[PDB]
Amino acid sequence: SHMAGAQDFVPHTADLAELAAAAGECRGCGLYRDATQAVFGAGGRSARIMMIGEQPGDKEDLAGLPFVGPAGRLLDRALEAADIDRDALYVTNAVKHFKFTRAAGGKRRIAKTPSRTEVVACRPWLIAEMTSVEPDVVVLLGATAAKALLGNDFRVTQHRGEVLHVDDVPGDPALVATVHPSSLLRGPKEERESAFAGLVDDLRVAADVR
Ligand SMILES: O=c1cc[nH]c(=O)[nH]1
Ligand code: SF4
Repeated sequence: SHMAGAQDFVPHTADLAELAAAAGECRGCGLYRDATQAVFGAGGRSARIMMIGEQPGDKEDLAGLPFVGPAGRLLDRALEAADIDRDALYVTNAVKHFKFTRAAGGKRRIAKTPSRTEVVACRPWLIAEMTSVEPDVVVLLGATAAKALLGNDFRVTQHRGEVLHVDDVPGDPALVATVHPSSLLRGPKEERESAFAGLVDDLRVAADVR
């Protein structure tokens, strides 16, 4: 069967503060139990560009805000190269509770890919955030966020660098699917620098869309 997920837990408000506090009470999937807190979005409803990642990392889970670690610094590098003010954005994630595993002698917490069940469970919060902010443009950072709004069969590589519209997205924002900043953290340097430049292209396009 198709799950209710977080729908039981989303209060009937468009206020981003009330939603974030309510999200700390969510039991829409299993991820609230081990995590410290919900990591809701950052920014205000006046934003015209919304950005969506995959899930919190270790430091996100401690801070309670998205993109505060290494991936967030690289994101800030990309936004600066695209002439975008981070505080003019609404930045969030498809999944709001840190999914992780502990380990014998490892890093304290190691992030684990959310399952599609968890992504669909958490999606009502994303819908609430888009209803709250009414973005004109939505940047989808990486495969998980893209599939969160475009469906489980969406392939980012098939649509890189296109401005899309979908039928189920509230307010009918333009959509730009692109690379996740964490992807620029490892790999061959050449590929990483060209990918960073491509991210910058997708951001400049997004900041230009009307
Ligand atoms: O906030 C964050 C941090 C790491 N990876 C994501 O997708 N979002
Ligand atoms: S992850 Fe999303 S759905 Fe699962 S419990 Fe936390 S908020 Fe609710």
